[PDB]
Amino acid sequence: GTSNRDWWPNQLDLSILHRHSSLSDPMGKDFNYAQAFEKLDLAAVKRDLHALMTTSQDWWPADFGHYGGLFIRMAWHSAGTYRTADGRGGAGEGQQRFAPLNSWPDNANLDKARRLLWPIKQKYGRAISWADLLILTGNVALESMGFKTFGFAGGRADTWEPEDVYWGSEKIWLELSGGPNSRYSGDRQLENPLAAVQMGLIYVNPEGPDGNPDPVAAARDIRDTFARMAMNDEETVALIAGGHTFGKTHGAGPASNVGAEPEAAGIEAQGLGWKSAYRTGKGADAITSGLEVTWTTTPTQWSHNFFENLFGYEWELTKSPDGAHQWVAKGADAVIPDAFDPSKKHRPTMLTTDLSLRFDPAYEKISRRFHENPEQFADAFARAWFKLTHRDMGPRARYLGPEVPAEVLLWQDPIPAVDHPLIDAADAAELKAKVLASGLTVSQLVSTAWAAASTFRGSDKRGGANGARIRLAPQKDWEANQPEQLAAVLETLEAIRTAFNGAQRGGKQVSLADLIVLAGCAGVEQAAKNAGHAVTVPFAPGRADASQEQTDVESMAVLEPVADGFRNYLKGKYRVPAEVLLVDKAQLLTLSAPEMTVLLGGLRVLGANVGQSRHGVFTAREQALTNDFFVNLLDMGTEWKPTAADADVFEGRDRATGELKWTGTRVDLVFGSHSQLRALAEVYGSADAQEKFVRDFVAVWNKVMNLDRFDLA
Amino acid sequence: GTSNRDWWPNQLDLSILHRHSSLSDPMGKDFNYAQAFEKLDLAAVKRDLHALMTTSQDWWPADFGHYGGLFIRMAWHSAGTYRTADGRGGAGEGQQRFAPLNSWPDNANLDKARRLLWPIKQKYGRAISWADLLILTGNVALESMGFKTFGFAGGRADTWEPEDVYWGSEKIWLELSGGPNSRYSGDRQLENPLAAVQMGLIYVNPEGPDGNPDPVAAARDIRDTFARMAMNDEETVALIAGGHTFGKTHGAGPASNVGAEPEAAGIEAQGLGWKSAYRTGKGADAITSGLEVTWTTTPTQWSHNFFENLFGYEWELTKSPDGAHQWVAKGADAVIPDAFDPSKKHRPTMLTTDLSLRFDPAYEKISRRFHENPEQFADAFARAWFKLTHRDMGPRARYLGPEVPAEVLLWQDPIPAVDHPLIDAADAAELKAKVLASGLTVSQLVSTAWAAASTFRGSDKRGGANGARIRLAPQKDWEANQPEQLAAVLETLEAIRTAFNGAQRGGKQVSLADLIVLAGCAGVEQAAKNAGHAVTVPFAPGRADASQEQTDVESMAVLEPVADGFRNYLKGKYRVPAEVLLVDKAQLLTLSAPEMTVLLGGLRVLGANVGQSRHGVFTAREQALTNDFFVNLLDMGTEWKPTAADADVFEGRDRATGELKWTGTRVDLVFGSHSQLRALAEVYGSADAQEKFVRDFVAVWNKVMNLDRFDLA
Ligand code: HEM
Ligand code: HEM
Ligand SMILES: [Cl-]
Ligand SMILES: [Cl-]
Ligand code: NA
Ligand code: NA
Repeated sequence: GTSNRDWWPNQLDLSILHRHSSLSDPMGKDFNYAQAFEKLDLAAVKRDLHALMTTSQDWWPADFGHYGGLFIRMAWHSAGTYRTADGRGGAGEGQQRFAPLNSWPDNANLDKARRLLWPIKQKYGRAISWADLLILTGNVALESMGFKTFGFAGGRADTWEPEDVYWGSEKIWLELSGGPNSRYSGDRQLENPLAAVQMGLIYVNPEGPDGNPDPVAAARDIRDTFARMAMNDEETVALIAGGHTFGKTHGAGPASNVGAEPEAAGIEAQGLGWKSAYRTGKGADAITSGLEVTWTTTPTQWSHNFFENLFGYEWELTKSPDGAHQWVAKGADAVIPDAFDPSKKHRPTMLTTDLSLRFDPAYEKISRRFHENPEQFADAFARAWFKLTHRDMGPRARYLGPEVPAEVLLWQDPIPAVDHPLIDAADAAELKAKVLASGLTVSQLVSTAWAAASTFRGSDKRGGANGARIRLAPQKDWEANQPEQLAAVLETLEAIRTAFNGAQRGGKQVSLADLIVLAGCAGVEQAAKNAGHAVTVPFAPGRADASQEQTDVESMAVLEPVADGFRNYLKGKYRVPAEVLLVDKAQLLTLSAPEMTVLLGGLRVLGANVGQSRHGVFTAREQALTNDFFVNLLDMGTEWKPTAADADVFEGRDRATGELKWTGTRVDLVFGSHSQLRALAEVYGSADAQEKFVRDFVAVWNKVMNLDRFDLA
Repeated sequence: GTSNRDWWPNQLDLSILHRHSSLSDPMGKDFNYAQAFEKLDLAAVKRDLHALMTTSQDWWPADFGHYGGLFIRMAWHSAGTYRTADGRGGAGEGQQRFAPLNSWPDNANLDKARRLLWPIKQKYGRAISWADLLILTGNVALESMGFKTFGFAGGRADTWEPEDVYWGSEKIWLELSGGPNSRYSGDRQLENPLAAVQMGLIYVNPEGPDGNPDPVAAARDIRDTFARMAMNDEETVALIAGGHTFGKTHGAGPASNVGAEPEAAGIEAQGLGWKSAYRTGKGADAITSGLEVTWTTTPTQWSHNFFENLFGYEWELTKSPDGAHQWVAKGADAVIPDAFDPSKKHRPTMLTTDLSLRFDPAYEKISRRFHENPEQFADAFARAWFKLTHRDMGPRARYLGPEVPAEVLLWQDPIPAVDHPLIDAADAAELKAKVLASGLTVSQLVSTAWAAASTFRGSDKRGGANGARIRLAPQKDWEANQPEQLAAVLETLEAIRTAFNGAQRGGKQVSLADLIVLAGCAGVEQAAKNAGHAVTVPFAPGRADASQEQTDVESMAVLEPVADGFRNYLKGKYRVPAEVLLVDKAQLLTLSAPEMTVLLGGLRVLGANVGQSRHGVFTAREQALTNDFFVNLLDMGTEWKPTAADADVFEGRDRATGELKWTGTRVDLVFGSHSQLRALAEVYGSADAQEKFVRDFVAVWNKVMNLDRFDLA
């Protein structure tokens, strides 16, 4: 069946904006997962999980009689797809059960782990999501084996279809670097937004970089990929040594024995894959990665034996039964247990990437400190495991249940509690009137509130106007935010705020976070008024102001908009067309095609463009909220041509006279070009659409203002 | 960006079931187009369209000063994608403005026609859809040029994204037959469901079959493709000769001059394509098909000149300025006007496919009758033009506005008016009790009402339970409908109906159409009771019984379900796997993936399978409405393997014992295989879901029972 994607493989793809519709969701329109989970008996689930760890199923027998290691791995892979660049991946939507992740080679045999959990999923039904369950099971595994976790939060709602994520351009699973779709260039520079060394891997190659077993050079890939998952050196050592305190790898026989991954398997396989022809195909004969390493003398118990071994022996290169490179301690006694035969013991073994922890000079200092002080190791791994498994969950307001840790961590971008009465509707009207009387313009008001709110991304639920981080480093200095104009606006708003708070009785006060958003509302209302329309923009107070000390400047860097088509802004020259970056930003902001369309056409005529550019400002009444963008864009009396100086800027000229009327960018003109976007623009550019345009603009404006307001959920 | 489609190009694609969500739709959830159109001033629209006909724009100057010909073509292409096999295509959704149809070669320069209509669309806004407007414009073109149309109905709501339609497998535009993805096999057999000879054509190649200028062999393609668009010989001759009474073709220079189609054109083209480097690129120099033919001496006026020319001259083969085959009149004078130069005239010309109307023996008899009796030609073309442009609109109850023809036509599958009081809630309870007391089983009741209602298809809105056509030829004889069992159920129902109607006072009576559906409802109620649930199934009366004379048996044949996964039925072996045909049927029935899932799992346990097959009957309490299908399908204690005798049938055996528990087909097992469908199955197979299952089943049941109920819309 030949498709549009085949005929026009470079057209913009809008279907990413309409995933996760009510059509695909089996739960009713009013189903609220938070409410279901809040009544779950979490202790009873955990008791069932605890029992499961030692209840072996014959179709996938438990190593050492304990599934703990398999489930830690499952839970680390669920969380380990996360990329700080865009917030995509991570455990927060249970995407390991869908394509492509369910069939990545690094997820081999995790289908078995998920199937072992079906009886418990089934028992508790909608009260616990798959997404939550994968992580909870990892925690219970750790607890059952003697490790004290840092806590657990529920609240990850299930999704019902694959997310659209750019995982790379390679067309071959696990393809070595330097091919025609190489994710590397320069001196081993991995392209953004990617966070793994090869297609279908979580982070790095366990044999070493493109299979070269050099622990020193493997360390470089480890450090780079972990950093791209937001983990520093201490957290990376803790997590890798922590995880490899448990279980074993599986490489009993040659990998040519292993059949089709789950999405390619026969229907009879009932969602499982990697069926193996090697001996029994499972248990003692299991093949997963092709490596055959067991790290500790007690694989089903927390210990400090990973570092005891790593430092206590000298290591020699050897090959597994699939020919993969790995390491053995030859001077050692056979002290490591066999997973199925009580009369067999084995020498200690390590992966190339484990030895990275000892032979990279920076990691060795951390590993030594953890070796000498296993209490510090345990605390670091607990904190890192929590961060790993929660990093994409959003503000603490989304955390559910009785085990949420009370310690507030800097990586959570914390927001102080509000301990005072909020402004009411009358107070909000008085504040809007003072904002408008200060002389701040519609353009300034709208640009500032847009700049504060539009940092939100739905992928990990970071960003948004809550916190007033726009006044702090680094957001106050981001080029897109127009640092000098921003500073002038914030100074006037802060004087309004000081006066208003100073006049109050009884504890009432307004945060700068709320006032920045409310001021933006007043600019939209004024713009509507300038066009002859009386509207009220909704506004919900309750944001609080975060301090500079509560704001990790380096972690904020990924939220900088380097492309924001809603402000006609491109920080530099990119390989990806500007219109594709626009749909990418729309997806992160959780907007549908119609909402992206209304919003951008309004922002254009309100003066939200960076630098006061005229590109796309197709109106003679700037700062009035009208549908002028669409009416003028779609006017066939105007002819458009790329400029001689810049092919990404277009001149719109009267077709008869040649007079220059407008200029625009690819972001502006795609609304007149793309067949679906133009059909949208036509709705808003029709003679009967002034009221609809205004109402829909206000609704999406309000939606953007509230994206991070999980305190009102 | 490598996608799931790339890695697993044969996995089942469910996104076709979630197209047309509220996310992609710019209108609000409550927007009702029928109500908007009912308030449009249609007379005012028509006046503006009349004015447009002769308001020539310099960017696409009107031939002969009159756009009429261009617009008739536009309207005929809008309607001309329709295939009777599946009901897909046609004018009813305005799909000509989206990919791929906006860029098919046969739609070249229809982008210009649609852009000429933007000022009018804009003026009237949401009150007239693009889909209605394309057809109305056709009609007005005809009227402006002196032809009285048979009428017009509004009510085609606009859609907002491309429909998923199989248009063929060729990867080259216009590919000639016998390639690696050939749509032809055998003795020129066109594959179902296709209705055109080459990818990107409406019906046939105007030069002749695969470009061979043989009018007799072209006739064969014309007859086959037109039949596959529901037109017989009389209607086909009328439409081709009627249409070619107007306008001209465009082939002024070589086609190498013509650039990118709209979906491939640069952004500055603003949604237009086929920009030509030949001379002015437009008007006198236009290139569209590459042929250069003008049929009549008055191309802007209705006349009888097409058949005068066809028969009045002998024809000689020649070549257009692009090298295409076409025909010129032997020894004729230059009598045909030039489209732009009043001092030029041309000899009469014809397409190969025009000459088919004279050289095919069956067409020649019709064409001669129309030549001798122009009033018969005029009436047949008016009727056929109405059929062409309304064939996919569905029942007459959907037709809006003041120009709807009062004559009821066979092709509309008409349903008699209801002229009598309907049964009320008391009467429905009494009828259900009589149904249940007759001894009809749950299986019989549910299977019969399924068979009656599930013929509906949303593509052209044909089919459904209204009319009671299940009791008529050919539906009563369809293998899927189990003719002998069906007859015995209809006999018992008809006795119940006769007794009930016989006892009424006033004119109250129930239709057999209503009673079939009501009886199905009673079976669902009884099934719920068998499972210990108290359930009332909604029922809406008002269906009427159609007669055999109101039921075209040959046109009904396309509605026969040859694959119906909801009854585990496959009439033969097909190229397409059975799970693909299931999702196809789900689409035609307007079901989302969750509705398809719930519905099939219920039907299985209610005994709706054809032939009482056990395949997928995963319950020990058949005829009880439970979620057993899901709970048993997902039981990992059961292992599935294909049978020796049939690889499309599977045995489910206890994994420990080897005992045979179940058998299933690919339709059954795909719910335990495909990662998205299995996620749905898991919701319904959870311990907390029996109530949700029952409720969701009754909702989708009722949906299916009401699919054709446009009288309640
Ligand atoms: C440089 C980073 C890492 C590399 C290259 C890596 C590599 C691997 C490989 C190749 C396996 C064997 C898979 C099999 O054949 O069955 C495995 C097992 C495992 N890994 Fe990792 N690992 C990494 C980090 C982590 C982290 C961060 C955790 C958790 C905190 C983790 C926990 C585990 C566990 C528990 C197992 C054992 C599986 C079982 O017992 O079935 N690893 N690792
Ligand atoms: C065998 C079926 C048919 C064939 C192969 C066919 C072919 C064509 C072609 C090749 C053109 C020239 C396009 C161009 O270069 O601009 C055209 C024009 C047109 N056809 Fe057809 N046609 C068919 C049936 C129809 C029908 C059913 C109608 C309407 C009832 C229709 C009405 C028109 C009209 C009005 C034009 C003229 C457009 C103008 O003046 O710009 N034809 N046809
Ligand atoms: Cl994601
Ligand atoms: Cl369609
Ligand atoms: Na994410
Ligand atoms: Na259709």
